[PDB]
Amino acid sequence: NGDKMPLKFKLGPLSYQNMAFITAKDKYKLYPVRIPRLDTSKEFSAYVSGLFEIYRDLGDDRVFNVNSNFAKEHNATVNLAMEAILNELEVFIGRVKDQDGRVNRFYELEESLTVLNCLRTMYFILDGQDVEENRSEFIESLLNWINRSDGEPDEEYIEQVFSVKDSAGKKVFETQYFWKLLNQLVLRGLLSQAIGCIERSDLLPYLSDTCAVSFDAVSDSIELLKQYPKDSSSTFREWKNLVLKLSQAFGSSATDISGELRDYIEDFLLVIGGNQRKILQYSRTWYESFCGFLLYYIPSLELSAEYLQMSLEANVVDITNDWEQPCVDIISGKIHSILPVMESLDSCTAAFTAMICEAKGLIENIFEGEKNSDMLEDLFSYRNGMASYMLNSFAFELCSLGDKELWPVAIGLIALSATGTRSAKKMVIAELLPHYPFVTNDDIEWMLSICVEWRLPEIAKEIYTTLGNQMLSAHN
Amino acid sequence: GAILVPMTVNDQPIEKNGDKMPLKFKLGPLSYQNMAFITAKDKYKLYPVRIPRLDTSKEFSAYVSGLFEIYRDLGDDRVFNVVNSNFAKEHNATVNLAMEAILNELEVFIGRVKDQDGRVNRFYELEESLTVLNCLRTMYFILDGQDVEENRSEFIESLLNWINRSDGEPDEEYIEQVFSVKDSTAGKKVFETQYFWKLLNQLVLRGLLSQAIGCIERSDLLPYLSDTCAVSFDAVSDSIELLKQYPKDSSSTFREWKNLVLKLSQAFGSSATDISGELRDYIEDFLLVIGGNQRKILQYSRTWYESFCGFLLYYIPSLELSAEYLQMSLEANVVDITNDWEQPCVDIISGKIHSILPVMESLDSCTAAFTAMICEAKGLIENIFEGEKNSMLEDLFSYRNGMASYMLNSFAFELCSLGDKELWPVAIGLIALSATGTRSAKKMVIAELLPHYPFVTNDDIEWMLSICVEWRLPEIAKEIYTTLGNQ
Amino acid sequence: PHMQPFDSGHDDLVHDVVYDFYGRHVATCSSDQHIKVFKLDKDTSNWELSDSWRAHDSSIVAIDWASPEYGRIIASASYDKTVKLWEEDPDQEECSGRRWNKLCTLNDSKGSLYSVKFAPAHLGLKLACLGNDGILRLYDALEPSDLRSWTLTSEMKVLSIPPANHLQSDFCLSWCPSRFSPEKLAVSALEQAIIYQRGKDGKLHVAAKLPGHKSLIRSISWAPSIGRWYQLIATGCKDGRIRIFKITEKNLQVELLSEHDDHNGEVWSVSWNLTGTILSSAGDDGKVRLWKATYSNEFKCMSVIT
Repeated sequence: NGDKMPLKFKLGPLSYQNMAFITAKDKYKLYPVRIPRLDTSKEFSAYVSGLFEIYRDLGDDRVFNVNSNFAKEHNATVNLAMEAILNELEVFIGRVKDQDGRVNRFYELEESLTVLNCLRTMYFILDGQDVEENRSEFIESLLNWINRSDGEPDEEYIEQVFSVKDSAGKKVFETQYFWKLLNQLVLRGLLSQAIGCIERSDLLPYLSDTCAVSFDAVSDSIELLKQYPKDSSSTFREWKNLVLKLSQAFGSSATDISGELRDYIEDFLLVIGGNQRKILQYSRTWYESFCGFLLYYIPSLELSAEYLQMSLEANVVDITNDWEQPCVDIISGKIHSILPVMESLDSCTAAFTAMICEAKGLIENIFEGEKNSDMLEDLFSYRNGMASYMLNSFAFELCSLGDKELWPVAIGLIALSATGTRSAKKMVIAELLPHYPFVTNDDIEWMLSICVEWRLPEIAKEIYTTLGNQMLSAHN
Repeated sequence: GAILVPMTVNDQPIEKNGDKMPLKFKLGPLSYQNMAFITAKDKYKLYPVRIPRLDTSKEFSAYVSGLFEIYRDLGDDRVFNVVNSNFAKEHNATVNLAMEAILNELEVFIGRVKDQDGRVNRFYELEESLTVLNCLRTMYFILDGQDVEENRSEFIESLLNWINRSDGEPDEEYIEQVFSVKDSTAGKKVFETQYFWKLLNQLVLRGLLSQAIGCIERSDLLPYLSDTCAVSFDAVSDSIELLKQYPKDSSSTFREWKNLVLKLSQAFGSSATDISGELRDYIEDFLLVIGGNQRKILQYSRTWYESFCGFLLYYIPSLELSAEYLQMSLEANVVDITNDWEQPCVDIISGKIHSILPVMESLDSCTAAFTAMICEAKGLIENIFEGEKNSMLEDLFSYRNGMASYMLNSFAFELCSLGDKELWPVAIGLIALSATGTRSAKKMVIAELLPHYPFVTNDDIEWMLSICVEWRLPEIAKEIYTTLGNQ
Repeated sequence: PHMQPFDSGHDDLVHDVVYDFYGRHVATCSSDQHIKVFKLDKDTSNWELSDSWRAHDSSIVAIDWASPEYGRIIASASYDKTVKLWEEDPDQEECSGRRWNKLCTLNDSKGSLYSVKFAPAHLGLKLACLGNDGILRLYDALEPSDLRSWTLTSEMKVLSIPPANHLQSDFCLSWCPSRFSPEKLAVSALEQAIIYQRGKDGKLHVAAKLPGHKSLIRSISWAPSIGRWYQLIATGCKDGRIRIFKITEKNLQVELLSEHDDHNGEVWSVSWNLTGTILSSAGDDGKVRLWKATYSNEFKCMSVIT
């Protein structure tokens, strides 16, 4: 294998068709190579088109102005576009699972979505306000984000402990395993399932018989779970009340149960009441803690800073997956640093994500580099935004994809770029357009209409010169 | 994570794993006077204990008074409104100045502390606290969201200052360390040691150009070079010339400066090699670093902040790239957990300011309090919390209001147990000016604190009363009085 | 995702493979003195030989396509001291060996030729070549109608005295693609690498050099500067390093942006994107690396094919 040979590689005009070869004796094969992790699927271009529509439709609102309703109405539409983006991506992920299965691309797209769910939950619902401003929407997004990030508790683990595997004479729920999985369910808002795992073993059994006192706790506790408030921050204020009353009553009362079963029920009640110490104890990952704190302790984003800190002291960020850290960054205020990671999962999603974050005004162009200026074409630099940068890159990337359907997206993206001289753009289009993969008459007319719209005379003149030889002699 | 203080180092009561003894402790009305004791046979000593890391010094109360003055003087500007066109510009004007005032008061304090005891654990912490503050000013209290071109002079000055006060190196105790003139290798010239260069680049990366030049005029400027290779003598010489005029006021002059530098590195790049194979490169690298080669600026950087600093000085002086600069810098050298200031600075630079407060609160409660305050004034942190369906819940001292309001109010309460009547006005003023909380909520808090004021003079008493008047707590005045007769 | 490799049909080693403007065609040249052209069938996404033919008396080393706005034209450089130009005659069966007619021959070179590159279309049919004689030559098809009317536009001595020993020599060319930038081209000759620019006097002058190479420069290519104001040219040296130079004209400034030895051995091929967005490098390690630029303008390896 280790023969030092002269390998040569040439990138082709088409992303999906490059070439490798070797200048050595008895090595006369040509190896067509396509760029690693490239999306050629129809599902993808649909996604791209879908996202471009939202971008185009955002109109003046894709920009953020650093009449009292313009503020409120602006967020209204931006927050909706965010939902649109999320939707388009779910659909995409869907069509990908059906077509190719749970491949490497599927995993990355979900990760990309998880980071987006988290982003929406934190900045595209409350608009800087607190959970009381809209308890329903918030908790919904939160509970959704959490239960789509990872699979656990996977039902393949539910049966794992209900294995009915009796090996020091287990009482089916006197096991520490049972409870952790009950609290876990609660911490994740998965109350329905939580209730089920209880009505599974000793609701009426060991309890309705052994200790009639604790039977009442474990029962009307399940009752409170059944009505955890998700719309009125008032109803919650009163909910946490009955819960704290319950934990106190039971706290000092008739102990007609095992020494362990005694506590295993207090803890269950403590967690539901919001005991910080406990919510951390039965949390497997930082995000279970973070989620719990908001659900059972105090539902205020003014404490997220603290919640996140405590959560991470309990369970560190798991570097296995690429989404956890970006979420930690989102929650902790530094949004800008999720872009590099998302750009790795999918260039497209990252591009538009950065875009809508600029629309919301969560990231802006801090740049200012001249008092002496007037050629410095920079449509593609750090001079303008971090968003402008990412959108423009995506445009260029689309040009080598060779899909004539997306070329309009590419050019449109460049044309609508909220930054850069009309002349700077003119030049960029002047160089890209000639590469448009036209075939139809309608295709050619499109090229021309763009030469008109931008006044690229000497370019419509070459398109036609290629045409004088591929249009005056081709469509024969 | 906690401070394990030595109650009374000389004579400790608990020693044997034996009879786990019943230790009892009672916090006193005075921070500096608490008490520990034991309910056991032949343990009849009382141990007066003062709260770990408490500042009783006069230097400290001066500091506190100084900071309270700036806070009070900030007037309406200590608040941030989320005269029309200028209120914005004029607001930053004053806030940015107050930031300078705060920094000043802390330098003075650190000064009076070095003279008093010298270099006590307290001195180290206060410097750390200042380093984090220098960094904070350099990034948010100069350019007001703009880029370095907006004010190249001030910025680079603050940056260069922040960097050269964070750590001591290169300490002159290390300068001589390599200029030992040790020739333990056949002809070890005065620089042919990578050691010499690293310390030259280091100086450059830190803007320490004066020193940088000196280390050159130390060994082979004219020596090995003016003789051996006349070509490279000209590079190393007029390079030192450019260093002498590194622009610090015009972002124009810099644009042209980096020009001559890049011209120089290109000319030399492909030219007469009449020097050693190594000395050849050691000079290119020196020229690459000055030109801003990213690859190189990282190579000769010992700590992330040397890289970060270099990038801004020699590559592109734009804060729009700090995000990238910081990332590359940290890939090269991780954050050093030895000292408490590095991470907070990384946080500042990277946008999450709020998370420096917990750490600064550990170095010094006071500084942290006012730091949080001015950050709110700038509008760098705000109260995200909110109310209910327009409906008690008047717990001033909570997470309900700001993170700043919280820290200021805590500091106020902490001052009350200090027993220094000089600071009591600060304590009450801090509470009274708290930009959040009902006039009635405050009334109650003052109603409970005031009775503890350590009055002695007539003027002291008149002050207490004037506050009972100002807040309408006449019943409380009639109470401190009931202590006079029966005192 | 690797695709089904295929045989070129060459007996002796293959030197260069080049894409047409649209990326749907490829031209191959080897030592067996043949030039093969492959077509990418629309229907069955396979590469299939369009035509092969003997074109030189010696080993063919370089090749290149002209802009489509001048027709279907390929140019070849061989060790037989010549450069030949061909034009496809659509009225011939593919694989007939007679689908490409020689339009001309350039014999001015007195030493073998290592490279030939057409110039950017916005300058007309123009081209350059460099060989052992160490003399770069530019040719112009003055009258775009007579694709035989190839005049010699310029001659420059890259090496003052061409060493001429143990043919342990290398030369490369690459024009600046830029449409809105003054005519200029890069040239590598052994350890040196220099840039030429058209003057107001219509003559080429040396405008700069890309310093730092400590061995033979195996490859160099100017990147498409779409969007940017500056220029970027990369070089794959024998000392095992990829180098990327930022060239600004305020006349020309020269910055070195990145250096990469990830290959640990000689970098044989260095290539660019159509947008100059991705840069490729291949070498001894038998690996191809793709590089993207950071936001700071540094370059990062976004993938490694093997």
